[PDB]
Amino acid sequence: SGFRKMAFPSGKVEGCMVQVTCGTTTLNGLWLDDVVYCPRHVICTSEDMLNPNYEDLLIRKSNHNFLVQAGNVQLRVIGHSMQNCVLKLKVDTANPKTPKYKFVRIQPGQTFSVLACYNGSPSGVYQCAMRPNFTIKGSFLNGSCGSVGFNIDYDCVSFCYMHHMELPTGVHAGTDLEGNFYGPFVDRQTAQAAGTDTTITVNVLAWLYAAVINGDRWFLNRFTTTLNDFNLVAMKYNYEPLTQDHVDILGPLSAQTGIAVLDMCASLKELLQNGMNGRTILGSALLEDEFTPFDVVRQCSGVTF
Amino acid sequence: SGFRKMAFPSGKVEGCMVQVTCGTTTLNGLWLDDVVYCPRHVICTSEDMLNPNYEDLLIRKSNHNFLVQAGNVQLRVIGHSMQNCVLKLKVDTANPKTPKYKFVRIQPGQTFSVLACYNGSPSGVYQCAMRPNFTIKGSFLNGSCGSVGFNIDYDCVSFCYMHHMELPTGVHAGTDLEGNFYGPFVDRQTAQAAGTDTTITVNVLAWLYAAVINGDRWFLNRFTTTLNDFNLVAMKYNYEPLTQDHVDILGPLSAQTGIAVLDMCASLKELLQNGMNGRTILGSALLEDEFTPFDVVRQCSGVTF
Ligand SMILES: O=C1C[C@@H](C(=O)N(c2ccc(-c3c[nH]c(=O)[nH]c3=O)cc2)c2cccc(Cl)c2)c2ccccc21
Ligand SMILES: O=C1C[C@@H](C(=O)N(c2ccc(-c3c[nH]c(=O)[nH]c3=O)cc2)c2cccc(Cl)c2)c2ccccc21
Ligand code: NA
Ligand code: NA
Ligand code: NA
Ligand code: NA
Repeated sequence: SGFRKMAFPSGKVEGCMVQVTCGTTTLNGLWLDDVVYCPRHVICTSEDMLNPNYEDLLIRKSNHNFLVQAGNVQLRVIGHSMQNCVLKLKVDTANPKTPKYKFVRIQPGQTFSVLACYNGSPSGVYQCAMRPNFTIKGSFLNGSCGSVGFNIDYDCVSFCYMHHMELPTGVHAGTDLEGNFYGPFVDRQTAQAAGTDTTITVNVLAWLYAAVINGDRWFLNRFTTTLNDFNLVAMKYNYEPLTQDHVDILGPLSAQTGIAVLDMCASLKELLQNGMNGRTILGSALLEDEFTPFDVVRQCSGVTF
Repeated sequence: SGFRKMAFPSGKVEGCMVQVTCGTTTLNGLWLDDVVYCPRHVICTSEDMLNPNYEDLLIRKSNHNFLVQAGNVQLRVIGHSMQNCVLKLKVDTANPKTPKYKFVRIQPGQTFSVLACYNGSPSGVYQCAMRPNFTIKGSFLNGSCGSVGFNIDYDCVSFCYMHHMELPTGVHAGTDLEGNFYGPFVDRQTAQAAGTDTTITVNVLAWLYAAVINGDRWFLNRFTTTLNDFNLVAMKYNYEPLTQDHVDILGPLSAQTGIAVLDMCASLKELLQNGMNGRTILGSALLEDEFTPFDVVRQCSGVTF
């Protein structure tokens, strides 16, 4: 029993983290096989960040300008190329600690673990969701750039996120491992609008199911609803509209608890309309949306890597 | 910016986890140097758990009854001894992945990371506090026994917790690495009272400081208080009494924010008495007490391992 925001074990990623420097500040990179991946703004001075011409800035750099260090082991850079907002630095040594891995572009509302690093060294790990508006609410300081987000399935690390930037609003923006931003963002020091965000309905429901499994049952009521009715309420409270695809994804949890999805929706409806009246659920006084249906089953059934 | 419940990177501990079996069920052990540490109830059948005579049960076991496996690598057990509620299994091979490490008995109100494991394999990592009543609110299923709690400072893993038991109330109890329970608990399947618990005042204050650093400032008021006045309120709301030692520990955060400790106490007083009026702090609608003053500085200054 119990329910926590659990991250994946970070070891396999820890063995891939390096430091990359290219004339000024140091950031993190990710060493897989014989390639180091890092944010392209490693080549920028503080002044460059205002309006970088990355192509021009990169042209001034050579292989030998990239200093890459894995712990105290210097790596030798033998090629470099820019791909969207990332640099790929070819090194002469394959990382011996490379895990089985894939690059994945995740969907909004999905979750992942972040290994926050500074100077190529791991500081901490936490679980994040990709917000509907393609920001993440992380914990990042200057120099965390290049830290990655990931999931692990069986032996395989699916990298989905590289950290680039804190927006002026204090939320975080980054790319997939091919250097494509999530969301409308660009890598420069400008004010940039994030979408209006919404609450991830399917995740809140998953977390209500987790609560029931864990014995928190006070919010279960005698009402039901329809997808249409529920979605009126979802609209009013800035929740994502629920679809049959979401209902299908919730099937396992519905089966485990014996509580029909639309019955749980009616519980959620009542919580949205009446609040929690100073009660808690799973140690929270708000409706939590950073756990997927997969996350709940993973944790409530003890799957390992 | 941002503030998350951040765990330590788990890699150094992942390399120490093994599976231990001794006639029935498998649990986890911790392999350091040439010793494997695990819960002593690895020697118990389900029936034994009701009222185990551990000394008698252990006498029936020999070195060769302990099957220890590190991934797919069998270890050979060449001695065993019981120490309080743990077994120490001497193996013929020193773990090559042993980190610099210490065993520590932590204080109530301190925090640590838990590497939840099953069958000697890591499932996930999260941050926990030791409650004032010496329970932890974890996330554990059957077979998680032997999972450990730890802190990392520079290169050194301080093991402070080994998981033993879920109480009938759904909170968790365990030992230090010398096998001494935290709290009044014993390793048998009985109803056992935990103390009345309290909120960790010094941690709530630390987290209020974290909020200010992160820009959440609405709860700062024009009042101050005294330690004596504040402690009347602390009493009423089942908070730990604040001492000058706690004030001293909060000094750095007070200096960083320019907010005197007793001024922050007066903010806390007002929150306790009036609630949050449907607002949030650092994404929480309650007063959070699982971050130490050290935790806040660690995260807000980006210290690595
Ligand atoms: O989460 C983060 C990351 C970081 C952040 O956001 N950006 C950032 C700020 C400064 C530099 C920098 C460049 N060159 C130097 O020689 N010295 C520097 O210091 C690089 C990136 C940044 C700013 C705008 C655009 C982009 Cl793509 C990155 C940062 C700074 C403060 C707090 C949090 C964070
Ligand atoms: O967090 C936990 C750990 C676990 C839990 O609490 N206890 C536990 C339950 C069963 C066994 C067991 C022994 N021998 C077998 O052959 N098969 C078994 O299955 C061992 C320990 C336990 C119970 C009482 C006292 C002690 Cl010291 C340990 C457990 C079970 C269910 C849910 C959570 C947890
Ligand atoms: Na960039
Ligand atoms: Na997020
Ligand atoms: Na035990
Ligand atoms: Na706890």
